[PDB]
Amino acid sequence: MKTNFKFSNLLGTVYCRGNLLFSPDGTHLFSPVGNRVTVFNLVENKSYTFPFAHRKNISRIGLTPQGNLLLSIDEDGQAILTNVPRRVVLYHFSFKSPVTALAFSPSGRHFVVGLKRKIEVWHVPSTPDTNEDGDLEFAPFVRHHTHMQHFDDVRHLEWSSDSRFFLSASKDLTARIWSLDTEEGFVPTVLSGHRQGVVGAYFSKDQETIYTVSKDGAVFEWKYVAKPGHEDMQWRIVNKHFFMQNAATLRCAAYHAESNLLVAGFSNGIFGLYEMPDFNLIHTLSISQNEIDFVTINKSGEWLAFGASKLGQLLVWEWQSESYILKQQGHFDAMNSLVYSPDGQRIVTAADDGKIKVWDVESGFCIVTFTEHTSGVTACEFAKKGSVLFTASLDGSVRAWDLIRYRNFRTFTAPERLSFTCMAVDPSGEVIAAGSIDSFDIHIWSVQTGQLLDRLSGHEGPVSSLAFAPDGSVLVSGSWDRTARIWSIFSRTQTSEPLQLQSDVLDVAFRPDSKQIAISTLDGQLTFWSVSEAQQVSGVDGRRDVSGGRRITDRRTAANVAGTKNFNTIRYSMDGTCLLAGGNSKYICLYSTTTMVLLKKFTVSVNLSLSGTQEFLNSKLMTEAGPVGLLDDQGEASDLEDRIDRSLPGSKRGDPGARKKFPEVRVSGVAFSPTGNSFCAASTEGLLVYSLDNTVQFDPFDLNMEITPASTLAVLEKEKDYLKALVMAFRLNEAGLITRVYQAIPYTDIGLVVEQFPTVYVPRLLRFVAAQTEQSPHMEFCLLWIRALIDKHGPWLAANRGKVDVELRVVARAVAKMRDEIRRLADENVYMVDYLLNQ
Amino acid sequence: KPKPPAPTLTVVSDVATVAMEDAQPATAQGVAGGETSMIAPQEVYAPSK
Amino acid sequence: GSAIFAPYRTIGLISPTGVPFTSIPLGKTTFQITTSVGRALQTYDLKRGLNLVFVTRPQTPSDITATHAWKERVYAAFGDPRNGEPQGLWVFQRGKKVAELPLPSDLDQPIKQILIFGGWIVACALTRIEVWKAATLEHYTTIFPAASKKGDNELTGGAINMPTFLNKIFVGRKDGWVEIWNVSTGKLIYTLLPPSPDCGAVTCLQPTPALSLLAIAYSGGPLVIQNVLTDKTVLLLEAGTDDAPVTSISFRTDGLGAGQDGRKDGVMATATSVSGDVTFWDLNKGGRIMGVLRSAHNPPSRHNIVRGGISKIEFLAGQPVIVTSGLDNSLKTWIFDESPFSPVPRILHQRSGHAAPVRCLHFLPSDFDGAEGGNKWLLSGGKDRSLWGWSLRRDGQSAELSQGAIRKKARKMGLLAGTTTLEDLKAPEITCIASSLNRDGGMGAIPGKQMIWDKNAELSGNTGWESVVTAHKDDPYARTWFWGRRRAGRWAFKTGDGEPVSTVAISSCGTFALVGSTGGSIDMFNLQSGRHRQRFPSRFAPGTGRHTNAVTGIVVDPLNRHVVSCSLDGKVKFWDFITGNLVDEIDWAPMTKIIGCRYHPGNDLIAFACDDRSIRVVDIETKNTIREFWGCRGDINDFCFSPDGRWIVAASQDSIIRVWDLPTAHLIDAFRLEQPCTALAFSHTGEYLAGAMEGSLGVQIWTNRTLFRHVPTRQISESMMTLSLVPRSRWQTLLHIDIIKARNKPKEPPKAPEKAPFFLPPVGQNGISSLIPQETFTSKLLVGGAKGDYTDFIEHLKALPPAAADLELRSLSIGNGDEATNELLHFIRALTSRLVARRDYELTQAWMTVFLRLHFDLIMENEELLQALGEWREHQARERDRLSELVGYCGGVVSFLRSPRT
Amino acid sequence: TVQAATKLIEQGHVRVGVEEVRDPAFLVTRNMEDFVTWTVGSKIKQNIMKYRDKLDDF
Amino acid sequence: SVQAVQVFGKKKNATAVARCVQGKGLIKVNGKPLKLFAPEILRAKLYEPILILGTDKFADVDIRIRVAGGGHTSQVYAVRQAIAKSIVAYYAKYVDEHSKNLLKQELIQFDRSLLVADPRRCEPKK
RNA sequence: UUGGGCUCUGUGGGUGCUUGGCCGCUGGCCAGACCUACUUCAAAGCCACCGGGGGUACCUACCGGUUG
Repeated sequence: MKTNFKFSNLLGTVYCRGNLLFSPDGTHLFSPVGNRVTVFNLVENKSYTFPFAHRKNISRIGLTPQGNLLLSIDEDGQAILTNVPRRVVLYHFSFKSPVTALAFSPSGRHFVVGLKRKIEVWHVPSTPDTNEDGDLEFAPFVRHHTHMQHFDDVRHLEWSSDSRFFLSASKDLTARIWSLDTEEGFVPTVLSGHRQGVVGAYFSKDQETIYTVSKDGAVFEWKYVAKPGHEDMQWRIVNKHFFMQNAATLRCAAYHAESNLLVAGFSNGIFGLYEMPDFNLIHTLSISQNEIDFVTINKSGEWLAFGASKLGQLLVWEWQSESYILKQQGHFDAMNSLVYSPDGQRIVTAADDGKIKVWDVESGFCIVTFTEHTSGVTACEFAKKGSVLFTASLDGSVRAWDLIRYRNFRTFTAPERLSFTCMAVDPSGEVIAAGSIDSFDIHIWSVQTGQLLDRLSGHEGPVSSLAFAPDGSVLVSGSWDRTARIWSIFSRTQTSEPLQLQSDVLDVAFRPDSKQIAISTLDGQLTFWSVSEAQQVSGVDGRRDVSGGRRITDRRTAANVAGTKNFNTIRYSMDGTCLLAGGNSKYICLYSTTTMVLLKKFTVSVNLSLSGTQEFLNSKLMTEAGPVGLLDDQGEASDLEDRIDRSLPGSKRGDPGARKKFPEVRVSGVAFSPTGNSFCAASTEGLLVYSLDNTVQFDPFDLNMEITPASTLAVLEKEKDYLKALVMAFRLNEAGLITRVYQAIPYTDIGLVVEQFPTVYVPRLLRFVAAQTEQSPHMEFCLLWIRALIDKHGPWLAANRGKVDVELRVVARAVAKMRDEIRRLADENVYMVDYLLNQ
Repeated sequence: KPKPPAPTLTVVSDVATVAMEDAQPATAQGVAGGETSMIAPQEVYAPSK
Repeated sequence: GSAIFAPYRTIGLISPTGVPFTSIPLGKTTFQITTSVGRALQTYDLKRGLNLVFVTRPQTPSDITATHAWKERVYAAFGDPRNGEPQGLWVFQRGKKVAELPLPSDLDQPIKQILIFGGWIVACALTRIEVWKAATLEHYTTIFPAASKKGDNELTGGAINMPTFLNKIFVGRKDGWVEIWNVSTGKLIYTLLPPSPDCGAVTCLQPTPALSLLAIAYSGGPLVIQNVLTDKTVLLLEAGTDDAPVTSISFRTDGLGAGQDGRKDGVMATATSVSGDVTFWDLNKGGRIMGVLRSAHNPPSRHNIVRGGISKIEFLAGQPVIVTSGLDNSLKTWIFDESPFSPVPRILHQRSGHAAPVRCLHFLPSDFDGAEGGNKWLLSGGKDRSLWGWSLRRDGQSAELSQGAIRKKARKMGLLAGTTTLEDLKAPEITCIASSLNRDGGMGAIPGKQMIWDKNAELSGNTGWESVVTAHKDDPYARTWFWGRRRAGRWAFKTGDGEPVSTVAISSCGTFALVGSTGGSIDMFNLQSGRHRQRFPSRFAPGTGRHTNAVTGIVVDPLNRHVVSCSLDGKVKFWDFITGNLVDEIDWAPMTKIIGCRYHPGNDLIAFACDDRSIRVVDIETKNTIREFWGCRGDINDFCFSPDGRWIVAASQDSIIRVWDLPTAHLIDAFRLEQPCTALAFSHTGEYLAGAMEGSLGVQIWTNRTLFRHVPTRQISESMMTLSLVPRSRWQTLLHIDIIKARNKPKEPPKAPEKAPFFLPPVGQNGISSLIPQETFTSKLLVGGAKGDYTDFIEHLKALPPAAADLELRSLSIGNGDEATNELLHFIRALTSRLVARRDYELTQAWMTVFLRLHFDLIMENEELLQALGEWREHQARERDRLSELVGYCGGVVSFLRSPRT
Repeated sequence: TVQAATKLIEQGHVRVGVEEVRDPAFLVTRNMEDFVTWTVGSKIKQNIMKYRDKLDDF
Repeated sequence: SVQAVQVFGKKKNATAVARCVQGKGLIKVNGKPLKLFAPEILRAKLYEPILILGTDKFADVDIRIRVAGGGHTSQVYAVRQAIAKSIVAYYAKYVDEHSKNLLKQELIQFDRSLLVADPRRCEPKK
């Protein structure tokens, strides 16, 4: 197919070590993940992700209160700024320090930033968006003032409301007031008196009093009055009080000045909020067992945003309604596996932490959590209905959920207690195939009754990965006994055919045309077989085609290094012509199934917290104490809860201590999508959802020389030869033009043009009508289209049935959306109104 | 080896699938989504001796 | 100017002018070496390597003649007023202008040098010195030296300052004289003459570390150093020839380094500009010579294309480093050691660029989406025969590519002092390059060192082999290049014919590299092994597709299915690769003559530049021409597609760039350049465009203002039931708004105190939310119902948020029982109106269901609404019948198609 | 000797299951002692096959 | 230095060690040549890898082969196997790996046994 | 191609997107300068990781008392 997959959106991880933001419009939420920033539009449920990707993880996110501009800064101080409404990246710029503090003035003319001690204020750059005849400058920032009046970490800064003074809350129990420009009746001044360093300091609305809130939970209100001896006045404290949190510190502090109310989150994972100037406790509640890393507030002041670092645990809390706005939970140990749904709407993930969760593709959310398993959860799968889901997890239970009533309407377990590493289901929705790692036998249970059916056996080792051929004729096993094994079950003999390989198996796949199997073994090569005539027909040795390495404490050269040279998981294209294949590496590879050559190679992550994202480390990282990314930096922590190391000596797998500084990047799963056009990869960067990029690329199908957009419009308008115009439009293959003509033609000539249309073009046509039926609101018209289409070309469509497989599936989901979208309401309304009409 | 299966009971309600989900400003589910009761007609009633 | 690209940077250049560079010490540690690009100034730290510290914005409209560095600021005098160009003097600091200066109006002299001291700044133009008060930046006065001869009056040499004198500057004449000027009252106070007046013109002068002791350098050959208050000669040196005048000197200020034991002091360095060799004297006994750094820069030559000649030399103060720059785009730094005494220093930094204009340019393809993007490595093949991996990111990670120890092989030959030159010892000037980086494994590709250009596989096949092929000028070998090791590689193929290589392209898989001869042979090598896979043709009719003319413009279809060959004369032949045979030829022989091809992957697109000044684009999948562009008035110099396929860009010999929107087949952009562009290129992100001009060395780089801001230009030049745009989400939560509130309640309740603080402070916009937009929706509906057009109230109902919408709908009523008063009935009439208008069926049914759910009892209690209800019911019956019939029909037959065989 | 064993598994010739292992405290439970074996491209494994004379170059 | 590839092939009880190094081009068995070692009909089964591969491949290397164990036809299938896995391994280790993968495609697509001693053990119908 | 080669050993850039050196920083300094003044009022609480079983006279922590 058309294989040019630019990077569409991040997904499924939801908050990283970072700082939350609101659009000043008050609706959209900016939040950092890894090294990209996703936006959640809240009003319409939507999310996306920008096209940049820093190297190290995000550390600061500041906005231009106009709304259009964004500056995000990484650890070690690399910085990127983007224009938001046109999502492009503008500039790259290097602070010489690892940034900690950041705020833009509400006037939107300068910003202040707090590096490890130094304080800075730079201008804002004149954007090509903002000047009419404008250009990218070279040096886009100009540096206004620096300040070295200060003795420790500078941990928060905040502008005034008149954009003339700003407050600097330090880490050395001090705060300082600073002039934007040289005022007359003024001295830049200090404020001292706390007991453990201040986290926040802000102006009042009427900028006379200022608050500070200091780390042991002590809030001080200061006024600029005379000394107690009465020209002479002095910044002193009018009064003070303390949050009565018994047994922690607060880490996070914020406060709306317009509505005079303050919020503070503490290390025990409770937060509270207060009507400030009178100091009454509005209320308080515990969100999360770990702690709060960052709190920030609505521009209007209705909403509160909490980011909890150590988990996903974003939550946005409406306070005056005492209600959640959302409570999301990105995963917190890695993701063993995933699938799409035969809906195509949404994807389901299964982590090794214990929760499984259903993400929606649009709107970036885990719609549902289930936490019925007590252990790490490996593989996940779907029966062809797409309403039953099967998980298999280390606790020894295959749980079988229903997803339209949300309950585990079975569980399964082997007699002697086993631990399923791998599984799948028959596509019947009637039989479950599981494979352990303790006992090599491969069990099969009946769905419809649950009691065990058959322990298949034959295997000289544990059985490594399993799948049913999508028709349901064949179960396929691969085991580490060098061997792959065709189990034909539902035949009356339940026969077995061996297949000798070269080494251990790792992952299996089928073709939707159920004749072909693709098995990915341990040397790394793929071997491609035809099922019936069990003969190998193709093979690809892709070791150098996947090696990317050089982790921390990986003392082989990145080339030589063992164990990053095999595909942990392959998967087939929905059109049935291209493998996708990713695993313990840096790269995802994309292979041609027949020509056997490499289509494409993607890198999974540009990040540098992770280890294996660059195939050469560097000298000036290496110190005479080994690599610098091995120092147990735990001692320099301020919190005891951060000084402890409740680790375990030597557990690769699930160990709660979570030492988890500098981990690997394993492409633990990949999956295409049942509408084609897009796939995804489960990585420890979260989950990445790639799609094709059509609209950003002009692609002529089989063009001529006389077919311009204007030519199409002319023959559309003057000549009105609608069939000819349409076939030219598709031939040109551009979205806006095809949209235009499709909207233009009359809904009476529709039968004429479709009856005279060419069937080579007809599938691409079907797809386009699907996209229109979904997202454009001209529903009835699009339905007349799809009616005439199938009514004209039934037997050709039924004749092929497979060459259009994605087009079929997308039109079916489209009319399903319409179906469940409207006709339920229509019938329900007419029934109700008929009843009340009939009294 | 994990453990022998100890039997565990867990109660479900009469309220809907939206009550099962987590917290977010919209339900993803459709409009016929929401009026299903998370339990079955069997659960609310079956005739019996 | 351009309607698309803005000149973003003249990248690839460090010192192309004869301009004296400038260096201000800082700290106790750091130095700023600052030279002029030729349009803007640039500054370079010394301790942090030589990494580019500053560039200057905005550029000046002229060439920059003069620059100097003071406290932090840089003074830049630009402009040659004798020929048209306006001039001036600016002050930058951190690369942005902080000041301009008032100039004398009557200043028709280009301005040679600037000099800053006391509190005054000094401008030496051509014959006339202007001065400013630097404290207020004001023009103070203007000085004029006088002479009997229009020769003799010319201010050459220069004007410096005595270290400890008071407000005196020292000027030299075209005549051999030096004139001391008290600049305070603007008064010539002394004049000095040289011994043996056969010495003609003072060339350069500089104050020594000694007291009151100056070095004047005559064109006539003697240097001399003098007590500038006793006017007695202190040392005299026959130090230049009449052919080779000393033109810049610098003294070492260290304390040690003379007397053949390194311990004593008094070392000085002298430089010409007719050679590139610098010379070191030891002053001590009578001023003996001590050595020659032979050919620090490239030796200058008038017959040769290779630029040379040395601009200025500074011994930086206190330290034995000594910075040199020349003409040939090179800034090097040298240092003496100690414990071996060194007559001549060794090099301890260097930064270079080309010595000629950039002949070919080529962006490197994507490091897949990783750290590069596509836009980090711009590869430049340069007419001084080199090849440069340019960074665009960090302009100190740009590195020349080594051909092996070329400098050593020279210096063990004799090419340095005075049988060829260094650029002759390199590999010949580069015709066209082509690359891939599927398999260039970075540095440790083939461990151990591997031979160069010579004409084992477990280890390569683990890491990575050669990756950038290059065809040179007239050598029938085609070279390879490692890119991971920045170095030349080990394969250098012939042609098979023996004729000179014309072009070369490379696989997608990076394995194959096909060379294209001017005889017509088209050969294929497997790069990793240095071997010879397929000849074209091997051995329509097989064994015969042989190109008569030169073969220029091959490219691989990215599946390794077809190769596509472009003859010079005539035809394009698609070959079946794996066979090695002609599959399909297409012929434009009797009218055209194709010069080159550019290929777009992902869209199966080829573009051909052909000699009738035309560009023919053919979609290779369908083998028939799709476009032919007609814009050129000069011979096409270069041309390349933008990776969207939306533009194809070209610059002919007519010094004009044109850009066609490809799918619209139109002329979008066109502009004129000061020099015709000789090599364009396009980065793989659509962001940057690269170009190289003719005569200036170093490239221009443009950005894409179309990508950044919407540019509405398209100027071809010459010189039925719909729904509404509501978030379906928004009405979905409106439909279900009870239970979503129930679930968005937390399971645990918040811990309110006992004394709940009553009257929570006001929030949102005026006590209500921020999402309800601002201008009695009762008044809205009632006025629509007094009228007929409900549309204002209706679009307002669209304009509600869900909770406000639900609240508004629950707050409806009958009221007074009069017909015009009931929100309920008029709402029903509104919904009927929307239905017959056939506009918002979705929102209609939505509001219908919810309203019925929350008003059922009252509307059962009344009937005066129920008649309009029945009317609505009829319309609903018709519409739902038609629509549900359609949708159920369709979905069912689609199910039957997906699963027929039951 | 278990010293030299530490040296081997630090260079990384020693696989478990299907992964390589660097952490020299990977506590081998009794179900995994039967599996922990040599890695794919190992000069060690090829040395063994050299001594016992089956040295498959494929 | 002097290139060496040493390969195995196997069948029920034959064992076929074969060494493949640079040479003139001869092909030998125990110390006798190829067209002679056989039950004189099966020499096509011996020839098959050279005839799939084209001899212009084979004119680089020299192939000693030893054999023992088992009956004639066992030995014969062993020798064809060691021939093939030989020449593909030498292409793997001393010329371009792309020519390896193309050669492996030609071989495997003809038959599987020519690279893999896919043996016969016992598993009937249970 | 009018010496060749191995091996070792230094220096310099690179191996991550280019905004200066320093200081008491809205300024100055890079040759530095002035060097000790000024003061109304100590403090809010909690927690704060040593391997298991075991003894406990003395020390300690706590808890409850007793005289002075």
